[PDB]
Amino acid sequence: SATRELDELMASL
Amino acid sequence: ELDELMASLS
Amino acid sequence: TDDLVYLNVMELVRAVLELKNELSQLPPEGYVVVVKNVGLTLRKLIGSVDDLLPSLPSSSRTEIEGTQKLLNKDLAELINKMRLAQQNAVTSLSEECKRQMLTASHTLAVDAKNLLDAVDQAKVLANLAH
Repeated sequence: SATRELDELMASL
Repeated sequence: ELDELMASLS
Repeated sequence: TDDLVYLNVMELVRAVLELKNELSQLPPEGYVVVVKNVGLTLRKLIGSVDDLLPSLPSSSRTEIEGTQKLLNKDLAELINKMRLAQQNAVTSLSEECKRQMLTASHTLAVDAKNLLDAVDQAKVLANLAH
């Protein structure tokens, strides 16, 4: 789970 | 070694 | 030692300290890469934690996922401060925006630490129930 909302957070970069 | 880096923060 | 969670927590605090003394040496465009780093070492941390979760009391896993969500949030705030420091380079709000960026990353590290304690402490209450 946790990674998911993070990778999403990451994309915006 | 974490406590070391930990204080380096400040 | 053999504790990965501990290590990534240390890698990540390292990544935070680098960032600290390297905005000084970097141009606005580069701030993206450094945060990208902090983000990536963080994913490694959050990942190796996500691996432990199965083997331990749900009573922990609540508060643990709490500090995890907390970190993602912490990153987001760092990212936003970074965006603001880019746009505001070459304006009087340049320095303040950078100051904010550092604080965002600072508490990011702090919460990484608290993640560790929550894990160490939950690892224990696990071992003694068993």
